Amino acid sequence: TRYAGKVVVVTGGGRGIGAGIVRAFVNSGARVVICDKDESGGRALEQELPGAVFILCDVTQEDDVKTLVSETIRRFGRLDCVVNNAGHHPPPQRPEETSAQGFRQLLELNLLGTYTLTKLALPYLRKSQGNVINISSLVGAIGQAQAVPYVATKGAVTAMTKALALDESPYGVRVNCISPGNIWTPLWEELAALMPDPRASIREGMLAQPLGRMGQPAEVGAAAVFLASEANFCTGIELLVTGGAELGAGPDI
Amino acid sequence: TRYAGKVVVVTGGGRGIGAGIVRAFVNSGARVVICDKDESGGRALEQELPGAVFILCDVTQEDDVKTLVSETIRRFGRLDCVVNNAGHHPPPQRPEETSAQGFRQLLELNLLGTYTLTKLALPYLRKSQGNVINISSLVGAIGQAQAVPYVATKGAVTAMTKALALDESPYGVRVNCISPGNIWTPLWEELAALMPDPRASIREGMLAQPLGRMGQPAEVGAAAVFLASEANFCTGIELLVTGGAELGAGPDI
Amino acid sequence: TRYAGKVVVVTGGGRGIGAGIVRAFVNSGARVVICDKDESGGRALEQELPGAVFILCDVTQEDDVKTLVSETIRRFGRLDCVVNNAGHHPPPQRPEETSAQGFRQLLELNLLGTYTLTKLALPYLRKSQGNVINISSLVGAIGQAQAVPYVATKGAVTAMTKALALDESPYGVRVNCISPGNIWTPLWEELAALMPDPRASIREGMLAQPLGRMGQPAEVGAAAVFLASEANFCTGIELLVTGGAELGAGPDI
Amino acid sequence: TRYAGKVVVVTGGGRGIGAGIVRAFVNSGARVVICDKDESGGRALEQELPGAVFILCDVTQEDDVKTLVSETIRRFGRLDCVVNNAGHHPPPQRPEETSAQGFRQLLELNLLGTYTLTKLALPYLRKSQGNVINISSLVGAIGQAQAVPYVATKGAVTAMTKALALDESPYGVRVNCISPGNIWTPLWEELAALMPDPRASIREGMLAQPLGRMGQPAEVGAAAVFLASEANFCTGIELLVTGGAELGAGPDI
Ligand SMILES: NC(=O)c1ccc[n+]([C@@H]2O[C@H](COP(=O)([O-])OP(=O)(O)OC[C@H]3O[C@@H](n4cnc5c(N)ncnc54)[C@H](O)[C@@H]3O)[C@@H](O)[C@H]2O)c1
Ligand SMILES: NC(=O)c1ccc[n+]([C@@H]2O[C@H](COP(=O)([O-])OP(=O)(O)OC[C@H]3O[C@@H](n4cnc5c(N)ncnc54)[C@H](O)[C@@H]3O)[C@@H](O)[C@H]2O)c1
Ligand SMILES: NC(=O)c1ccc[n+]([C@@H]2O[C@H](COP(=O)([O-])OP(=O)(O)OC[C@H]3O[C@@H](n4cnc5c(N)ncnc54)[C@H](O)[C@@H]3O)[C@@H](O)[C@H]2O)c1
Ligand SMILES: NC(=O)c1ccc[n+]([C@@H]2O[C@H](COP(=O)([O-])OP(=O)(O)OC[C@H]3O[C@@H](n4cnc5c(N)ncnc54)[C@H](O)[C@@H]3O)[C@@H](O)[C@H]2O)c1
Ligand SMILES: O=C(c1ccc(F)c(O)c1)c1cccc(-c2ccc(O)c(O)c2)n1
Ligand SMILES: O=C(c1ccc(F)c(O)c1)c1cccc(-c2ccc(O)c(O)c2)n1
Ligand SMILES: O=C(c1ccc(F)c(O)c1)c1cccc(-c2ccc(O)c(O)c2)n1
Ligand SMILES: O=C(c1ccc(F)c(O)c1)c1cccc(-c2ccc(O)c(O)c2)n1
Ligand SMILES: OC[C@H]1O[C@@H](O)[C@H](O)[C@@H](O)[C@@H]1O
Ligand SMILES: OC[C@H]1O[C@@H](O)[C@H](O)[C@@H](O)[C@@H]1O
Ligand SMILES: OC[C@H]1O[C@@H](O)[C@H](O)[C@@H](O)[C@@H]1O
Ligand SMILES: OC[C@H]1O[C@@H](O)[C@H](O)[C@@H](O)[C@@H]1O
Ligand code: NA
Ligand code: NA
Ligand code: NA
Ligand code: NA
Repeated sequence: TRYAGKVVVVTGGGRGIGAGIVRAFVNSGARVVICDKDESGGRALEQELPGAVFILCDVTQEDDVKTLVSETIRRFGRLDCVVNNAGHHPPPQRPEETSAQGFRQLLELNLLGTYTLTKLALPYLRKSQGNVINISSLVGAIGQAQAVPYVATKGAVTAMTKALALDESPYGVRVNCISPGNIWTPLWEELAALMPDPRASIREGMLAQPLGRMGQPAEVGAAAVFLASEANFCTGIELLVTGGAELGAGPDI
Repeated sequence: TRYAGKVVVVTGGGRGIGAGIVRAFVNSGARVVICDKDESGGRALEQELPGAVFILCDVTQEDDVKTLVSETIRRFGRLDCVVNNAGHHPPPQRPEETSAQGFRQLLELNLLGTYTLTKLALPYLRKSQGNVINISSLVGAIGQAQAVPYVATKGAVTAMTKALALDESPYGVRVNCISPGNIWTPLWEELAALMPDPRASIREGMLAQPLGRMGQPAEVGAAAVFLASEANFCTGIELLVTGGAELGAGPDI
Repeated sequence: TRYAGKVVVVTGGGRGIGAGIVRAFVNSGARVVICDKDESGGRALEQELPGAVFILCDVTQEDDVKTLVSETIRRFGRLDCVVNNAGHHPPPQRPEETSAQGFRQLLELNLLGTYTLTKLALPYLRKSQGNVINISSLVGAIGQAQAVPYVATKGAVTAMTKALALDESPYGVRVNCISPGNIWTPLWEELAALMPDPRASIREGMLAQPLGRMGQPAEVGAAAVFLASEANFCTGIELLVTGGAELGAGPDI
Repeated sequence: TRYAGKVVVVTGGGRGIGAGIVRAFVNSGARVVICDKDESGGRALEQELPGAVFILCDVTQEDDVKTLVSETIRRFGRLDCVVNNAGHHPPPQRPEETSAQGFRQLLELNLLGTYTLTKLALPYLRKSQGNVINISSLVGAIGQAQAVPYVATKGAVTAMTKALALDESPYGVRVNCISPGNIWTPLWEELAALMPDPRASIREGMLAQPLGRMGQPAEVGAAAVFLASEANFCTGIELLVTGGAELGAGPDI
């Protein structure tokens, strides 16, 4: 009942972290709108969870997002929280192998899709004194190898979170982000499968955290529910869900 | 029921943030041991709250702390979480008005008291896969005027949190901190009363946050319960509960 | 003579911070290529400074940048340092007054222009064990009011700096950034002139720093020369040139 | 000539980073007072370097420090910069192997010695519009294994730097710190020699940096000269000289 009576939109909610966030909000008593560009996972989740429904929506298509918001309001009569989780990590790429056009396309998804839904949702969030949760990444803060475009997009999301927190503070709308580290999701599994040694890349991913394992979608979900339902004096924070990866370490010429 | 069956020690739990933390843990289903050097607030809280008991203990006195731990185990049979909240902010002091001996004394409370309880509690926390929550401060990260010793002690607590998180990660014990900004507590009220213009110092404290108010003990308490009960992939984090104070801003010769 | 015999490209070098950086490198003994989209300032600077020459180049036009690099190599035979300074701050804009297309255009300049020159320069920087200096902003780290797109672009630049530092470390090329705070430049003067009270906006800008004044282009320039010529164990750093603005601060319901 | 006519005190200047800082300041045209508790290195350095002299002084002994300052003024007539470099890293120690009394003693050196010299020097630094440079550590920010007391002391130094920067900004005295990562010094060599596999511990230390080597005292020295002589808009910064160690990384149950 921590978030009973509230209405939440989760983008990219059909699998992975997004689905974990959907589940956590349903378990907290909220009604959830699952947005995803793919039907498969989200439609099954809508059948599985009373309290969750699925709306097909590509966050890079402004008219899809306009309809996402208007359908949420039409069906449920309020909007309390948007979780901007949709995003992608390309395969590892050397800097000289990247392109400006590929960088633009990744910005469209990871940055501008978050921007667009937030903009369209804010009038309703102001009415409900709701909140925005962006899913950024630890690597925006510390960097990552073979990922210049991805890292740049997440540095942008974290910074944008802080700017919007300032702008929306007078209107009572909090804006926060979660920066996960390695979370075991279908994206992680897919990228590992491309590696020459998949099992070795997964073991290395597990051992990059002092806790010795990767995180779970449910753990990101719990952080999101905390930010939405109980963090009333938190705005513009970056909540790290990383297992300690940023900590510690891992002749002079 | 989020922390049902668990046993929590809160130092400086008799008033202010500590009492808010006590209340939040009792509301989560835990049994709480209130430690304080003063009897007045903590004894009343023990009468008020089923599930909370009071133990007189000055965290700067190693034998008091040894007894705190041994009595917790004797009475409740386990220990799951220590919240190191006891601490003090001296009145504003110009750097030249400070002394090495005053700095040592503040270190004893704000830093070494946290160190001592954590050390004595860790064997029991390892058995329960429990966790440590230190109450640091935003000003350890960003500085504060007229507070060199206090700021130094909180920079130490935040850093110590990260070091111990690394050391205890193989044993399954998470170590995190909360960095509050301005929280309205009896300490805040006491320090304001010393100012030449108390009401103006309070209004200025409220307006230092984009959210336009100070925080509440209950809000720090909710963050603590999250860290203890649901943040299983978080270790060595600094969770900001500051209302946005670190954000934003507030001819060349 | 700290950077004698070296060749440096400074984008947006015709006025403001960029011109200060140009001057600092010429004073260190380097030859400098001033890149700017406008002729006026850069052409005068080329006449003023022996050791500096001007090349017209819009960093958002890939073919301009290709020619910038090839002409630098043709005329001077090596490339040791690129300073990605070209960028813009739009007038203050409420979030609901921004557009996705305006955000894309600002990304093109502030982010992708930096990306494009760096990419085209890196083969030559590897040959010379040279280095990249990106001019980001403090507000990427702490946020700024009425500047969602700008803040996002600078969060991206800072993060990209760290990612590329990782990727180029095996090749001996350091990648760092400078995050200035308020620096008195023609852009600052132009934006202030649009405010209803220009003198009050300037005074407020001066007082946002503990040092009580805005910074100078020459001070950013000195930081750049340090990063290029003497910071041989620094890569992926964010060097703050802000006058202390990020420090300090400036009933519970 | 970057710091010609200026007078600098370097604590722990007899070997290691401190000696590198001494050399860098002498090469910049300054007169340097080498403070150390041991005679051997500092006395030889005084004979080696015109412009440097040695004063025996244990920074934990207030009367030694009072004499250090008064002798500097008596002999050279001004004081422009104090570099608080004296400090120690104990051998790796598990948290349960530490003691409160050992922690107090390390605080005395690493924290209170810095505090004491700064306090005694500030009246003279105000007259000269001089500056303070504290040598902290990267591990204050990110943690380190088997080093709870050391990490805490350096978190304190970094935070204290920011607090004092705020307090001294109205008086025109800048206060900054340098956070080195692994620098090859006699302390590093001594600690490695205690390890079961010294050569393997050194190789591991080298590889903890993306740059693939440890840093040199001269590189910390160059950063110090920059902070003293050319960073006139920098106060309260933490200048990282770490080779990139804080960057990057190095199934869900
Ligand atoms: N997995 C990790 O380790 C990790 C770590 C840090 C941050 N993140 C971030 O978490 C988020 C989720 O990552 P994940 O690992 O769960 O990925 P995932 O690929 O497993 O799931 C992403 C989901 O988003 C959907 N999606 C993608 N593009 C979309 C679009 N245009 N419109 C709508 N939906 C779209 C996908 O269809 C999918 O269901 C991303 O923002 C990612 O950058 C992930
Ligand atoms: N109030 C704020 O704005 C604020 C902001 C950031 C951090 N903090 C931190 O939060 C903590 C609590 O602050 P508060 O404002 O609630 O203070 P408070 O003075 O209102 O309450 C502190 C409590 O700790 C107890 N205590 C003090 N010394 C003790 C000792 N030696 N042993 C045991 N108990 C002892 C006191 O008796 C009191 O009940 C402190 O660590 C403080 O540094 C406070
Ligand atoms: N002034 C500040 O307070 C401040 C603070 C932090 C960061 N910055 C950053 O410093 C940089 C310089 O800012 P400034 O205040 O000197 O600005 P400015 O407007 O005074 O100077 C910018 C220069 O860049 C040139 N430029 C713009 N677009 C270009 C393009 N497409 N190609 C080539 N040149 C182009 C302009 O013609 C001009 O000469 C920017 O990246 C800005 O974001 C400025
Ligand atoms: N070496 C590294 O990798 C490293 C990394 C980060 C930070 N640091 C910091 O840099 C500083 C220097 O470290 P180092 O590796 O050069 O050490 P070092 O042991 O090689 O040299 C330290 C010097 O300080 C002197 N000293 C020690 N205690 C003193 C006292 N009480 N009074 C006066 N002088 C005293 C010693 O006699 C010695 O000459 C320390 O503050 C250390 O914490 C070192
Ligand atoms: O999506 C991934 C990811 C991993 C960590 C993150 F913090 C994040 O935001 C995203 C992921 C999954 C599997 C492998 C990789 C990866 C592996 C090697 C790389 O060089 C790389 O850039 C990414 N990234
Ligand atoms: O205890 C206080 C406090 C305030 C903010 C904090 F983040 C914190 O950790 C502690 C407090 C309460 C009331 C006034 C003050 C205060 C006012 C002016 C000062 O110059 C100062 O250093 C502290 N501090
Ligand atoms: O270009 C500016 C700037 C200012 C500070 C920065 F750190 C930065 O990167 C850029 C600037 C200059 C003059 C006024 C402003 C400004 C004033 C009010 C605002 O609301 C705003 O977003 C920006 N910015
Ligand atoms: O003094 C050392 C040091 C190393 C890195 C630092 F950033 C620092 O401030 C100090 C040092 C030198 C040699 C070995 C070690 C060391 C090795 C293993 C450890 O577990 C440990 O805590 C320290 N530290
Ligand atoms: O595919 C990797 C993992 O993805 C997660 O989102 C699912 O919850 C897990 O069942 C699965 O093992
Ligand atoms: O004294 C200031 C405040 O302290 C808090 O700890 C109490 O919960 C409030 O009732 C009180 O107003
Ligand atoms: O226009 C503001 C300032 O811009 C700087 O770049 C110039 O160096 C100054 O002469 C001028 O006052
Ligand atoms: O002992 C390790 C290193 O210490 C440094 O301070 C010296 O400059 C080097 O000559 C020596 O190799
Ligand atoms: Na459903
Ligand atoms: Na009770
Ligand atoms: Na010229
Ligand atoms: Na000499």
